[PDB]
Amino acid sequence: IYIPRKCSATSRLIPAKEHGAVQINVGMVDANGVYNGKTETFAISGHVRQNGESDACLNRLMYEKKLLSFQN
Amino acid sequence: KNWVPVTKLGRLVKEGKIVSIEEIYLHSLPIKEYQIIDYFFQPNECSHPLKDDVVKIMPVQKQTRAGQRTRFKAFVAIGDGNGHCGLGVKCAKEVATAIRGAIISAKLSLIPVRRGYWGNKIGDPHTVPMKVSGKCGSVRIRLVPAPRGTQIVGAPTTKKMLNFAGIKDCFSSSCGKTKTKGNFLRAIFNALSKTYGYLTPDLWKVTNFDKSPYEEWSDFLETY
Amino acid sequence: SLKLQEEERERRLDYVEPDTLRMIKSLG
Amino acid sequence: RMYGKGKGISSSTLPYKRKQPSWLKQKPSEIEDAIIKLAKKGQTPSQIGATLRDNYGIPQVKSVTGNKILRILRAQGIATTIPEDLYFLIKKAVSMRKHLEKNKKDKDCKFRLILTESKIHRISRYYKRKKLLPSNWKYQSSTASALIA
Amino acid sequence: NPDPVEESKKHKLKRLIPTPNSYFMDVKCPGCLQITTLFSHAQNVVLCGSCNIMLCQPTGGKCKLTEGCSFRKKIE
Amino acid sequence: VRMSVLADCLKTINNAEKRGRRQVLIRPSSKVVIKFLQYMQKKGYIGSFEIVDDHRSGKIVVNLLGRINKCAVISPRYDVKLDEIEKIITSILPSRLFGHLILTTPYGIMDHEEARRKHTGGKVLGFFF
Amino acid sequence: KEESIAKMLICKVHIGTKNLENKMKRYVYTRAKDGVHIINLAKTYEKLQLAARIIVAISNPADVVVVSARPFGSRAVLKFAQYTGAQAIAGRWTPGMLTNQIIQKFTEPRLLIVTDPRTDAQSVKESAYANIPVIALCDSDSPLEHVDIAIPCNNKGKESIALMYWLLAQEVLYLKGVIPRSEPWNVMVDMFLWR
Amino acid sequence: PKKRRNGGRSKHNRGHVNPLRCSNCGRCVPKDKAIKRFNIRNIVDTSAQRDIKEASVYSTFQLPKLYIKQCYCVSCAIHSRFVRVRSREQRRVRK
RNA sequence: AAGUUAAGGGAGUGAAGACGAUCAGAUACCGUCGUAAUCUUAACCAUAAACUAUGCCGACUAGGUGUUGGAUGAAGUGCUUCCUUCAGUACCUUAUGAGAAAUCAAAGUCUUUGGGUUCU
RNA sequence: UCUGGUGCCAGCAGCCGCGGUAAUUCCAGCUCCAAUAGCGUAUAUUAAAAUUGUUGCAGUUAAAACGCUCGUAGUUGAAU
Repeated sequence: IYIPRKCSATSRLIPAKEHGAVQINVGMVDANGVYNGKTETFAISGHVRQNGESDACLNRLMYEKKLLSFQN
Repeated sequence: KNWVPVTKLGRLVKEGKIVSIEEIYLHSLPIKEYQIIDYFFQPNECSHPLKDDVVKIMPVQKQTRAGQRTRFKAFVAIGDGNGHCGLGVKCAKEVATAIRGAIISAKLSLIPVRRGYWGNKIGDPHTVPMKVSGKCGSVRIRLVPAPRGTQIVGAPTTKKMLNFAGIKDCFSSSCGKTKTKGNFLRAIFNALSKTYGYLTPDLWKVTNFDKSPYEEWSDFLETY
Repeated sequence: SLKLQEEERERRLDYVEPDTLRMIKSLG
Repeated sequence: RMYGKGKGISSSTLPYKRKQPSWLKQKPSEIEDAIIKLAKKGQTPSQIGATLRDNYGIPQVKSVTGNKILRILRAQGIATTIPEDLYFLIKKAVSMRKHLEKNKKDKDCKFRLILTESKIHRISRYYKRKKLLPSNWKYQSSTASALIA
Repeated sequence: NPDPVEESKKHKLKRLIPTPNSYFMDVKCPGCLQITTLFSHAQNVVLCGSCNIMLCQPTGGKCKLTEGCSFRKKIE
Repeated sequence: VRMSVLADCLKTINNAEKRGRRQVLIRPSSKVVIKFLQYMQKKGYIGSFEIVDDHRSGKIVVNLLGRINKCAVISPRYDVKLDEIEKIITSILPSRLFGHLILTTPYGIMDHEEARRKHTGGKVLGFFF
Repeated sequence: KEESIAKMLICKVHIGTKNLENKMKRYVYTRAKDGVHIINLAKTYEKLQLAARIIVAISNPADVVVVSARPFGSRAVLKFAQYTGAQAIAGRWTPGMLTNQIIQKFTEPRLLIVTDPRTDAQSVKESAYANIPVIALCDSDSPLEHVDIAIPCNNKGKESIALMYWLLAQEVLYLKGVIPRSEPWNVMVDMFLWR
Repeated sequence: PKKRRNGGRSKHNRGHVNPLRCSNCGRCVPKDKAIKRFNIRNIVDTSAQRDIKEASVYSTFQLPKLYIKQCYCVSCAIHSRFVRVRSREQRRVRK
């Protein structure tokens, strides 16, 4: 028994043999502008990137987490 | 045993830096070598064994200019009886070759099965926690939760595969041409796979993403 | 793969469109 | 669409503002007087509202006065005994029947006449289900030519 | 996101909140100094109050209007 | 002809959720669909929805949490006595540990469980799980 | 800063081809009256920083593979890889080295970089067989299937590709401890350009 | 099993199309299904054009052109090799 | 469409038929001719692979290329194109959609089975 | 795929099939299997049959969308 992770975009859980789901790690930046050890994570299920909306989903999530001021 | 490693996941499993197959299940990594399953279910130093079988061997012909070219397609159902099940198919010129290919393919296709309790958290889970439908070809199958004091009411193939998966008890209902044992087994296996992909209300709280094995053993593979 | 391409490697080593101006003036 | 195909969503949508437009300083009494005079001069209420909007600049008479144009037309007692849509359907059926009498080989006109009379019967059934059309009213196809009054 | 949608003018009629595309205006015909109201998407011909002259040509759309005059939207 | 507005609303919500569009527009709002939506909300299957009121039987925009996996109507609205609630739920719901079968009862719209807890089953409306 | 900003205006990255595509509306600024689209380039710069912060998070730089199937992308990807720790695949992509565990090439990554998804689509397909995130240099008409981070650039341009990889390598180096932000660089861009 | 999506013809939003007659066999074939060849050809081959020019005057006489506009049934066109059988996948490609 | 009835028409084609060929035979394919029919009018008949082999109404779900008929806004030159939009009408791709598959933007939103309705 | 007899005959066989000299299927012996003081056979009926389908079928190509439209009974009907 285990708790499968859920796609950060659609909140739909990712099965064992999806093989399309990905983990995205973003490095944080300190004051002078150099990567520090600690990071931040996401998780995108296979269906959304197969459809091709993965980049927009990442943009939205990363704006929510203040990783960038993109929105759209 | 002494299998030379191929993939980085194989390296991790060989040296045992991985803990349980649930980790690779959680991170959805593809299993490319059955030595991983062997290492996770060696007959000794394990709680439960992995028992193989062979459910169907079917001759299959090609009808060349000269003769027939009959090969044999073999289906096997790997199951630990404790939530881990897998189905393997292999076509080969000779029966034992097909058997071995099917065995390794099933071990590669090993999946976790979500067993769901039906009366109480104190009691161990014994049944699919859901009406789960599997489909392959024309045959469709329903697995329905059933009260604990019940066997697997289903076709012989259904019982044989469910007991491998560790489902102690369930209701089965099939439609379509189930005489085609190939996609009968495949539909059963599809339902078992779908058990863990349903988003039951209890899996609603957000859980943090643990470190994937690759980056958290990356420096271990750095010097290799 | 021999030394006959190495020296070749170092030998290899060694207004604007109207929309874009208003574009850049908008951006900063 | 009742017959044939094609959704044809073209229509007119009223504005969100339900009240009289602020710029309009016109008074409902003369609006009703003009509507009465125009109906007396003789026009169906639909085109009455049309010329009211176009030439008098008073959109949505229901906004200017708190009721509908056919409603005030009836309240004055001068509304016609046959509703607009039924009357126009009857007129069209009469015209195409007159044409068919001369050209009985017009199968298409025969088909369209059948459709028009089906519409007439449905509409008249509704109107006499309401009390605003006498119960014995039937629209036999003979006297419809003079039924236009 | 469909609630605060802002640039749905190019959208067809009956948007999130259906609003008609027509409007009303006053026309100051040059040299005539007369006051009258006029409907965009009109269907009839009109005549001025001071001097009897045509103003707009009824067509399938927003009419043709005359060669000149100053026509202003009379929305408050 | 729309016939049942609730059926269209639930079908649209189900399709939007399967697309994972996180926000869905339901055009023909009604008090019945509003009560159904806020019951779904009280059971936590949707976020905060907002009804936009024109003068034309307005619309609804509902926030989706990607958390409902099937919502549907049952037509015709069969009248269900209190006795066969358990007869119909084992046929409709995927399990009796989760899922809700929505009833319209003399005391309002509610699911099967609280219809049991306060007696008086009524007509069936739909379900979601 | 503003000097780096001016550095990328001069090259021709901003111009993107016809075939506007639907998933790049937010990445395109408009179409020129000639009929050729143009990219905001502010989003390009920002998404460039962001992709670099993706890349730097990989502890083992050798687990990043940048691929190219174009003659003038090969030099850029090779030299970008050799500047950073990533390892590149130029020229033809063998269509099995991400799923086949027997062939001698293999070398599966933890991260993939693609110069143009349309031309390198085969690698993009294989990535979805082994959970490779994939970052692609997409232009006005490039498909976005199995693409997670797309920077809006131009893939046809010699100098566009060369400069894009130049800023990518430069920014990951800044993210590393190699160089401070304020120092003016010394490796010059045209060295990335295809002769 | 529906060999072609269009049914072997180009009829849409239409009930009936008037047939023409095959230029080779004369069989009736619907106009949208018939295979039409508008061939623009000279009366004579180049060698005979040279002789016509040299036996002509005005020193600029241009040889007339033939506009023929044949139409063929499926069998006649296939037999005359105006169309090929083609493969299942190549069948979709028209130009 | 064929066919029937009655008037008219009657060029060409042409079920029937008569010849001439081919063939072992050829009452067929081919060629010559040719009656009915084909055409008009007035009546019947009510059937076709009358076929997108896909009943009708409604909602939802995706990009692109066109094209037909309107409407909106702007710009090359009072004139014309582009933009948006409605309604038709096809096509291409895509499906962690469907299907036994061929294939299908509906034949999808179906064992997670119930929008309404008719026929078989 | 034990042993004799028969050899497209006799016969068996619900269905697929077996029988022309090695018959794992007939006729016998031995052995074995199942049920068991019970076990076969025939007919009917129910489940199997989601192959009558309200739950719950199918109708492009497997059987099956009326040639088409109107239309009464019937069935169903926006929001408030």
